[PDB]
Amino acid sequence: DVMNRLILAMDLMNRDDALRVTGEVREYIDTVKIGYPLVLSEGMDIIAEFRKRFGCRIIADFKVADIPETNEKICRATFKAGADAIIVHGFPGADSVRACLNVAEEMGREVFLLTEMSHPGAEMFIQGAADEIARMGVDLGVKNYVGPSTRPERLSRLREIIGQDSFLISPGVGAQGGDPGETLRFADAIIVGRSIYLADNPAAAAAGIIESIKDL
Amino acid sequence: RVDVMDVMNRLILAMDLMNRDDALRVTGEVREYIDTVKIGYPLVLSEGMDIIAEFRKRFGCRIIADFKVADIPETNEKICRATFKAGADAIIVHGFPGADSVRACLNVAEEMGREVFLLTEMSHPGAEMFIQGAADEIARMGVDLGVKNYVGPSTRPERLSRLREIIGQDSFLISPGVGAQGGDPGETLRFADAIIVGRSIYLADNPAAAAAGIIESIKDL
Ligand SMILES: O=C1CCN([C@@H]2O[C@H](COP(=O)(O)O)[C@@H](O)[C@H]2O)C(=O)N1
Ligand SMILES: O=C1CCN([C@@H]2O[C@H](COP(=O)(O)O)[C@@H](O)[C@H]2O)C(=O)N1
Repeated sequence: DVMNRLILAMDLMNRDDALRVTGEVREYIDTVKIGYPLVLSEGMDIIAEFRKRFGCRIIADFKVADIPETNEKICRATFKAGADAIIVHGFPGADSVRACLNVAEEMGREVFLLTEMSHPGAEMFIQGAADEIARMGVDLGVKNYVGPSTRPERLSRLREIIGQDSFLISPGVGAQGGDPGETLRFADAIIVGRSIYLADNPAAAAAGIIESIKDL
Repeated sequence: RVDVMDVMNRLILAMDLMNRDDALRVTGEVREYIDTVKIGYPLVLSEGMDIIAEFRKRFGCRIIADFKVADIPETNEKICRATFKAGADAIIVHGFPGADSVRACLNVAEEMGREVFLLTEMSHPGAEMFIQGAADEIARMGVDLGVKNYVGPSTRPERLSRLREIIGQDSFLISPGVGAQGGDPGETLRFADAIIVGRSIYLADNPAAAAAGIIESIKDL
């Protein structure tokens, strides 16, 4: 359940800068996506400090993409550190995804499957496998997916493959060129980074996104 | 080649033990046999990125951060910069996300005077689903991008042979999957400049013995 269907992609690599901008929009968002830029620079503990400070949900955007054995250790360390869910790459195959799924089940946490990416290079290899990956996710029982806001038509095919009962979130809104509303037509929530945290006033920017989405 | 950074004994230790003391102890025990250590997320996420500078100072070993960077260009650059800032000598990047994603890593590597290793084909079974079908092209893309260091699968020597003929004799190839995953040090080293070995060594009763034994079976070839 994402407040305002808006998730913040906190990719500032500065703890102060990060905590500060995440406080300037906490009233608008209650779900934060934390990735390696911040975790590698400030440590895995930044996750508990984010929870303690903002009492927000944490999605670790780690794009796990290793062999099953290692994917298990990465997920375990990520959940131990307190992440509510972790985003996993599907291109490595079914056994690699099933590894994070097992650890998510064992620790009562969630796995989000990244099927298609939002950037241009994504066309070379990812795009053509996107559907088979989303399908693999269905066979595996994955209920949470991540799809490209930059390609509304693709984001739409993804939603018809995963079904209406699946939770779908989508990055690539704003900076990369995606439109909130058009994205929210198929996705449950949008992920927005630079458009908020690189803004003179993140509080406003965020608000502005919600104001053009209340009409939804 | 010779215009590349070699690895002592063609053996790279994959240190994936998840706690500082055991990692430091096991690595110290085999330090005599290797001079390149591959540190991944299992260790870094449990003990912090400072662990990279500590291994580097303590052992005088070169560090390869096996982070498999696989994000968009903008984020890949921040990940590589943080990794190099942490002191790593190289970083392993996935190729499946495309050329623009690899170039972002390469820009920061050459900017900071570090290396990038491109992961073309993976070594687990699931790697046959979508990565194997794109591997030759990912390798071709890396050669075109200027990539000189690659990572290929020990578990599939015929596939590793194809990689080597795609990247040529001057490129540097390292390969995982030897031991716990079933790969043999011999066949692999016919194509790869060096093997990456984790569990066969760090979970052995006696790590030093395990490492010396491998280096021996390699010695004759
Ligand atoms: O397909 C993907 C992979 C995940 N992401 C992640 O979503 C976030 C987007 O931030 P921006 O809104 O500034 O583009 C960023 O953390 C990025 O790494 C993608 O943008 N696209
Ligand atoms: O294709 C790949 C990706 C990198 N790796 C990495 O190589 C290391 C192998 O350790 P083992 O030797 O115990 O299998 C481990 O850290 C693993 O994550 C692969 O094994 N295969």
